[PDB]
Amino acid sequence: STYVPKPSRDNVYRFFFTEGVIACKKDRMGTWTGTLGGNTFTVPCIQVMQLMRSLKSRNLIKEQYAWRHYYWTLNDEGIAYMRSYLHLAPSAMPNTQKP
Amino acid sequence: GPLSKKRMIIRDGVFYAELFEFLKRELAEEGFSGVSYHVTTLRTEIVIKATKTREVLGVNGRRIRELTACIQQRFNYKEGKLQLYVERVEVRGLSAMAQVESLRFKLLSNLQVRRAAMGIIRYVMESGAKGCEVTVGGKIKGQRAKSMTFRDGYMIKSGTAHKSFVDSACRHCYMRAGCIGVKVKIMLPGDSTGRNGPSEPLPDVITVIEPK
Amino acid sequence: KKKKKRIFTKPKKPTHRHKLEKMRALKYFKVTENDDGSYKVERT
Amino acid sequence: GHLDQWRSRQKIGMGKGARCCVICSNQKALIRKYELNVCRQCFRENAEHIGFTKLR
Amino acid sequence: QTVRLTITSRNAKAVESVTSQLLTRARDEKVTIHGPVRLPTRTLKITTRKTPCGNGTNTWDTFELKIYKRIIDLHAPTEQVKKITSFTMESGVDVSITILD
RNA sequence: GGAACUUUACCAGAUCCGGACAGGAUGAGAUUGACAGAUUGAGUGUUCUUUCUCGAUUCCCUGAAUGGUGGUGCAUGGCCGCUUAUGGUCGGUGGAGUGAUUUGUUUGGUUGAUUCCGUCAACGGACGAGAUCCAAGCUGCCCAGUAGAAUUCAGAAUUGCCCAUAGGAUAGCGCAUUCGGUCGAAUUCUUCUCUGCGGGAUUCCUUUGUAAUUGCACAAGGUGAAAUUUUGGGCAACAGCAGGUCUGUGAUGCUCCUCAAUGUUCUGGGCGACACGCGCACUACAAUGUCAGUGAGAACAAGAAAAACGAUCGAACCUACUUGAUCAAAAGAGUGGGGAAACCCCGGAAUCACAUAGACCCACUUGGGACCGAGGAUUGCAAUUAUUGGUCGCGCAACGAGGAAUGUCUCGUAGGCGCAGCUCAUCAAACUGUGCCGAUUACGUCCCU
Ligand SMILES: [K+]
Ligand SMILES: [K+]
Ligand SMILES: [Mg+2]
Ligand SMILES: [Mg+2]
Ligand SMILES: [Mg+2]
Ligand SMILES: [Mg+2]
Ligand SMILES: [Mg+2]
Ligand SMILES: [Mg+2]
Ligand SMILES: [Mg+2]
Ligand SMILES: [Mg+2]
Ligand SMILES: [Mg+2]
Ligand SMILES: [Mg+2]
Ligand SMILES: [Mg+2]
Ligand SMILES: [Mg+2]
Ligand SMILES: [Mg+2]
Ligand SMILES: [Mg+2]
Ligand SMILES: [Mg+2]
Ligand SMILES: [Mg+2]
Ligand SMILES: [Mg+2]
Ligand SMILES: [Mg+2]
Ligand SMILES: [Mg+2]
Ligand SMILES: [Mg+2]
Ligand SMILES: [Mg+2]
Ligand SMILES: [Mg+2]
Ligand SMILES: [Mg+2]
Ligand SMILES: [Mg+2]
Ligand SMILES: [Mg+2]
Ligand code: NA
Ligand code: NA
Ligand SMILES: [Zn+2]
Repeated sequence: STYVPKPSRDNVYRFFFTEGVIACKKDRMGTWTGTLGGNTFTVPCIQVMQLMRSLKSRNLIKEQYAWRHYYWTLNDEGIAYMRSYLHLAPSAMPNTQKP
Repeated sequence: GPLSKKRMIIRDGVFYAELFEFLKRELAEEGFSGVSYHVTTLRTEIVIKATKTREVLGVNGRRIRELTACIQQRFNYKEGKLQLYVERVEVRGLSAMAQVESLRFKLLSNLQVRRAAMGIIRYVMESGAKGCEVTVGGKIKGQRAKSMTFRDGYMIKSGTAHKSFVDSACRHCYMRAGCIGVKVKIMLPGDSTGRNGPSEPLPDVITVIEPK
Repeated sequence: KKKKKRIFTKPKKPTHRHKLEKMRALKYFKVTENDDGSYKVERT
Repeated sequence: GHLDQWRSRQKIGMGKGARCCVICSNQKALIRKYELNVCRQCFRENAEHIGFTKLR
Repeated sequence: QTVRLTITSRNAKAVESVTSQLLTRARDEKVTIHGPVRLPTRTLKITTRKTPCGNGTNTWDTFELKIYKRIIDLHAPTEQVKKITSFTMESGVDVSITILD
């Protein structure tokens, strides 16, 4: 099912902002695991792909595919969107952007 | 428990093939020319060879850090166990990958096949290559597809020594009419150090030393 | 592979529509008027 | 419901329907030797990178 | 105690360079050396049809992968052995350390 | 491409949205999911009755998008096959033609070779051929507690008069042999095994040979592990074919379908269906045999797992031994080992051998084992259209050497013989390799193609 729960969406978005990229295998029957700092949270792979499709169609991320694996990277528009969606403090950066 | 030697060697080779494909697609715009890695007990030290080094790095290494994150999550590398380096190609005219990518960009910018191909050949021979061959195929003129080949200099084709003296690369160009294939073959000169050449001379060349 | 103009025998099954119960939670609690003047509530 | 019925057979994970190429995701002519799990067509284009060399 | 070093690689030149480097460094320590044994070379063989569509003469491509293995036995403490194998190894060479009994 | 489901593209039906996003209409109740009852092939909320649950993720319709083993290989990329196993191919400058074009690249001898020598309006070049590369034979250094050997101690075994039921032929005539469980120690060593770089062969040596009458070479023999591309492979030019593949890919243009779908799942069926024709195999028609015994004996190779699941390992994989066994096979169990020169393994393969004093005796017969019956076990979620082994029946199935035609092949080859890998949960009459036993014929020709 592609009915993504809101808490699952926020956890994926929070992981996406912290580490600027998300890598997920292309399999409908699968699970994606993200560290999100402390603890570990798992989201179905089909639901992760559904969330990234919306961002891709909104020109908020860059998508790369190779060997059954997705590679999504937030661009400047996505980083600004992620900051506003999560209400992150201004001048908060992903680990890639961070010094 | 521990993987056998045959399984470990296969696992390393499959990892390199996937890493090669990922970097080939991600750094197509830059002059990606190859990748090497050296796994130690502490880190992995992946090294990326490119001509347009500054763009693969990005602003304060933003793009290279994004590449590190992609490789880290894909292969489940722990924190601090993976490091990425980028080094410029010493001679970009002797790299078939750099030239076939340059040819691909020129063709995609609506440039004449004859002008684009001879530009690659002229540049490659100006870099010291003994020979260069460029092939372009597909629907160039109309509905019917032709293959055009432009060559200059030396080129060996048979035997196995041509796999160390000739650098070859092929790419797909997606134009409006369909797909176009471009190939670049470069005959490398013999560098004594063996850096950008196979060091040893041609297998069928005999040189008589001048008496002192 | 082409459309063969399938002729169905059974009627077309409709799609499920979630029936809306206007203020459903209003009837999950009963308001009992207290002697003081307020009301009391309990789960039903 | 339908969620339990969805992809039930594929969840068993038995037969050629459960295996696929690690590159092309295709389920035809899979090379399972040494746990390569690569299609025979994809193997030819990636043999040199994996380490296999064509001699004799 | 006896420490065994196992050297395995796909490249014959790299596996010989690392093995000789370990032998030279161990000789400088004046430790007892059990000469580098050349284990049998194992070849991985994959034979596939050349065509991607099954048309024409059934021609085949034989792909081979060779694995080279060497072992050296050291009569030295693990501290001495550790600093013997502490140089810049060639890429593609795997050195494993085990303690015999 | 050895399809039970899956795969799967086909057929009969049922779900799912995996129609992003944008613009509008609903909306804190947008919506999601459901027990029971019946709908149904479904102890499938698919839908309904009836209720709760979830909650701004979604539903509604408009454009759009997406996926497709949908079309078109006569729109294409890439790859492969074939023209084409042979010796072929093209510039520059110069010569010759009004020009296409030609010369070079021709002719004689030689070579598998446009390989060489000579000649020569050509001269200089570039590819292919050759070389290179990988295996196989001889050999050097290196090397072993994942390979072996020889000696020395102790420990056990045979031990001399022996003549088979009829008992031949076949080495022996300072110290007699034997025991990988005797899992006994010790010492020494690299003949055998392992291999990263080397060595070694080249027409090198010899003919009152051939030829030369320069040369390039050739034929016999010698040397030698190997005597002519050493052997076997890999690679392999330039021009092409409307050859094959859109059923390998997130390789692709255009085009088609797109919410009761040609997308995608799930259930069942089919891809296996038989008056018949054809290609390629397997098994045979028996005595140079079939059975029942016994002996000695290869090589290439394969082997177990997650960011899961359990308490850094342990369980998947392959095996030995034991047990079942106080009574068939196939099984089923227990224990141990192996990441693979370490366990399997001293790899007891099958052709083969046996003076086995074994059975059969020329017959569709103890040849052949198609077809079918009954019990039982095993793989799997599922075995009916027998999945596959094993047991006993069936053998009274054709077949007694195959018309016209026709394939492949020159030495460790053909043919015969098994083994491993590959497909693989289960299933090789297939393929890819491997070793074993090992010939007849030719050493030519251009008659056929
Ligand atoms: K031709
Ligand atoms: K003829
Ligand atoms: Mg050749
Ligand atoms: Mg089958
Ligand atoms: Mg089905
Ligand atoms: Mg089926
Ligand atoms: Mg429903
Ligand atoms: Mg389909
Ligand atoms: Mg064609
Ligand atoms: Mg084509
Ligand atoms: Mg001229
Ligand atoms: Mg001319
Ligand atoms: Mg000519
Ligand atoms: Mg001749
Ligand atoms: Mg000639
Ligand atoms: Mg061609
Ligand atoms: Mg055609
Ligand atoms: Mg198409
Ligand atoms: Mg395809
Ligand atoms: Mg299409
Ligand atoms: Mg449908
Ligand atoms: Mg079929
Ligand atoms: Mg036919
Ligand atoms: Mg016999
Ligand atoms: Mg008979
Ligand atoms: Mg013929
Ligand atoms: Mg087959
Ligand atoms: Na060929
Ligand atoms: Na029987
Ligand atoms: Zn593939």
